[PDB]
Amino acid sequence: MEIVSKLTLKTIGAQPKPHSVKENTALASIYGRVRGKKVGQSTFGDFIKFEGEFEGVNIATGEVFRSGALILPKVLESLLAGAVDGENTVDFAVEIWAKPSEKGNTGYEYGVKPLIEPAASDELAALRNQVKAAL
Amino acid sequence: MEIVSKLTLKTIGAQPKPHSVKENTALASIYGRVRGKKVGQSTFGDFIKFEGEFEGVNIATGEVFRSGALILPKVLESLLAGAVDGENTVDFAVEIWAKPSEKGNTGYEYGVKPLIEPAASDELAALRNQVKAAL
Amino acid sequence: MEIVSKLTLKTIGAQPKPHSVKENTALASIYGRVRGKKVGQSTFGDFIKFEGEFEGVNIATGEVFRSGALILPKVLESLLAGAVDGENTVDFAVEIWAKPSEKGNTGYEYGVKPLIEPAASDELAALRNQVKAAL
Amino acid sequence: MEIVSKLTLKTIGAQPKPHSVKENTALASIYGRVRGKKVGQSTFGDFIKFEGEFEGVNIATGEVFRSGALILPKVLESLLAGAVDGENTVDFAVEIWAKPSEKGNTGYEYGVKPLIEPAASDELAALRNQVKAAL
Amino acid sequence: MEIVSKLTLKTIGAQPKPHSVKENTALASIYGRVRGKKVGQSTFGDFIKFEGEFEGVNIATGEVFRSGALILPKVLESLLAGAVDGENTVDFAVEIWAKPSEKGNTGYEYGVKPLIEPAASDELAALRNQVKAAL
Amino acid sequence: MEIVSKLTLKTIGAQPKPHSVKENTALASIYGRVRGKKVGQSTFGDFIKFEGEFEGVNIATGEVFRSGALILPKVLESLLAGAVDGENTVDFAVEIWAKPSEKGNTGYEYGVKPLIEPAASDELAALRNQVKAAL
DNA sequence: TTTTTTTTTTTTTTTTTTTT
DNA sequence: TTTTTTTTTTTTTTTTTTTT
Repeated sequence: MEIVSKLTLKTIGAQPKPHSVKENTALASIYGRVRGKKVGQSTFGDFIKFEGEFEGVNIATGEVFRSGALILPKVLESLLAGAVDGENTVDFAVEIWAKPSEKGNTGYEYGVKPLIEPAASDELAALRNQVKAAL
Repeated sequence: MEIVSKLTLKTIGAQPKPHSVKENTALASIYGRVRGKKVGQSTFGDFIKFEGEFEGVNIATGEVFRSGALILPKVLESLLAGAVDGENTVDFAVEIWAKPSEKGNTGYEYGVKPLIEPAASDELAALRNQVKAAL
Repeated sequence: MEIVSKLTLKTIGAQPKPHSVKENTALASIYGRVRGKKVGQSTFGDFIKFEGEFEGVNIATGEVFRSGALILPKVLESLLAGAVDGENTVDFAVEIWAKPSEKGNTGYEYGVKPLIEPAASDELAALRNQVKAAL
Repeated sequence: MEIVSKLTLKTIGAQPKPHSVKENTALASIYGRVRGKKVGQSTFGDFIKFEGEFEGVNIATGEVFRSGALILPKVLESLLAGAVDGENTVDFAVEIWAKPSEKGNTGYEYGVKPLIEPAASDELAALRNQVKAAL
Repeated sequence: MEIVSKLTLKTIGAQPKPHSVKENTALASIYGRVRGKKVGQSTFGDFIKFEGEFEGVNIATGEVFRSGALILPKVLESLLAGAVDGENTVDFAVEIWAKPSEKGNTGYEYGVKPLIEPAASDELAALRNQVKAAL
Repeated sequence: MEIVSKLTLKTIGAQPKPHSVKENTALASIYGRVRGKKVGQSTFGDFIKFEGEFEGVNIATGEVFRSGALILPKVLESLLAGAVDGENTVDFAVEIWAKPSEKGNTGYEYGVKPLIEPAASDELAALRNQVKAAL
């Protein structure tokens, strides 16, 4: 266990080196509870920093990390931020992947595979049932 | 055993020389009991000095030190201070590391790997259990 | 020998695959004589196409190509175009390299190592002589 | 010989890696003629880009480079810019060094050792003569 | 054996000359029994003088001294004085070192390496046991 | 010759290491012309920075430096500043020494031996003549 | 023939790159 | 006496048809 001021793919040694992803690969698993959010500015745009209890795991090393702060990429950030608003404490758990990206300045794009089944409306459930009926 | 007025990475000869860390490395192991804290001012900001029984160990020399005073870096200081308040006596034990830090005035950043398992809520334990279930 | 309508790094199989250059590497050697130039438009901007006698050589295969048309990258294009104007026939010979490029959409940047010694003024020759004098 | 769009310590592979200079070391030798200057803006401030004939030499590899553009560090930039103004063509030649710099974000500071003897007033020449007289 | 009115680093010829310590060095070994203490005033502050049986040994000469009075530096003085109170007779034994001290008016700082194992609480013993368990 | 932004004993490698001067020793020779002065603030007090043409020479290496800025110790600073006021250009030349200093935080004190004979009143000249008469 | 000299809190960190 | 800062970047390449 390593205590970190802020939990990032770089802190937990999961950020790939540029032009290094030849196949889809998992990097980290991040789970925790979120109490609040704050918006900050950087050279590359605005970002959200989360407050709560967070644990992190690298998969090429098995190292386990823990923090009270979390900065995620923009996609996971958008999803979680849409999932949190106000005084409610939000539980989350996700596995972060890396995929090759031609026409990318880094050569990879991040993927998101959640580990908690998310909420789906009864209507799309009906659609899945209809699909599973014919064939 | 060497008795020191105050226990620091510099006292126990663990402070790296600037621009000297090429790979992650452990410097010291510090354990003790804390009775109180005091806040002091310096050129570079405020700092906390701890009172109690403290023992220290360098890893490149095996030298063992002991003191009744302790000054830590800011991160460990914040964690321990949040862990101590009032008349209670707090036991602690940590291993201090050094990591390279590009864009740093010293070239390194300190790491914290505790040796006593810290307290985690039942909720995050449930999250870890859920993660360990699928795969 | 393979006759090609237009000589390009893609025609002679020298264009690297995106996110594939880990170290500096030579791709092709191109030499020929230039009689004229024409300017054309594409999605990514304007380009110059050269007319004359051109031969090309891949270095990972030894394959030899020959054409009467030549399209080069923008840097080599600028140099050669500045070297050609009017009815004069211009001889040229260059070796094309590939270098890693972080923050690049392809991961590499092209290099130019000429094989004919280019023209340098007597003044810079004097400067080189002065440099070679002290030490 | 390698032709480069702009000549920099990074282009000619002379820029040291952060936290790598343990002793004073020469990196490059740059000589050329300057015809004009242009001022540009970046994240870290304004910079001057020079136009003319420039040749460069790395000392750990012997590689020789040549360009028509030149961007230098701020100190050499200030000196040369003060040395150039208007339509005059300015000859210059300098050897660039690297020195350790505690309290530096990179760990090194650049040095300048010119290879052409610069201009000194007759008064300071008189001073040097007086110094060389007593002892 | 040399009998001295008061035992000091100066009496036993162990006090370093200013600006003379280039590396850590042992100066003296002092052991004895303490019966009482007295507080005295000087230009540089107050000091404690001890009464009992004291023997001293220089390490660069092997000379052996003995006295019934003892004046120590402030750190050893504080430790021993905290170790003595009342009619009890206190046994002690310590080795005195010298360490370089930049920003010091003498260039050195004294070190204390006791030769009798001191008293440590069962709690810190438990901590040392826990530390010695994981790795 | 090395061009430096500011000329100091540290820039020209003349500053002694603490607790290193065992005998009087010359470090540097500094001569130049002064056009103006500016007052700046630091942690340790205010200081004067000089503008003009300055050359410097280390004596343990023979290295020669040159700058347009100069910061001196407090004594030389006071003397020169008293020697400069207004639009006049002031010529100066001095040899800087180092002397042991017991009760000093560095172990040395700087000395000043000018190389240009300074101005003495006719009265003190008369005194020297009277002294040289009797014996 | 004497009490004299020794010590100081220092440094260490920063959001960055990923997508189109 | 000590300090009195210094450096980082300052982009690249992609295509530019071909056959029936």
